[PDB]
Amino acid sequence: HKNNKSWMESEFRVYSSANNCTFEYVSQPFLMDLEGKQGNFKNLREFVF
Amino acid sequence: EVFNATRFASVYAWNRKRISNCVADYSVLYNSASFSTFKCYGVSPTKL
Repeated sequence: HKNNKSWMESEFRVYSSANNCTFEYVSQPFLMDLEGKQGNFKNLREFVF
Repeated sequence: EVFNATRFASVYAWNRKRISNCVADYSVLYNSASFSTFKCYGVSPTKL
């Protein structure tokens, strides 16, 4: 975006529509990072579902 | 919100809000003096 001459929040190219939302939540505005850095991997994240 | 909302609907096009994942303290409703009508069917306020 030109407004900050950098990345910004942008349209959800994820879904067309979302009918009948049975559940919703937010909690944290959690801060996983975005910058185009080119060093080695410094952050390991692991999840189980 | 619902019991203080600034716009209630026209009855032919009634609003619905869905209540989920929360503590329903119905006491703030059932012993309010404000309501002209209050009654429940299949459930008593002494239990909900």
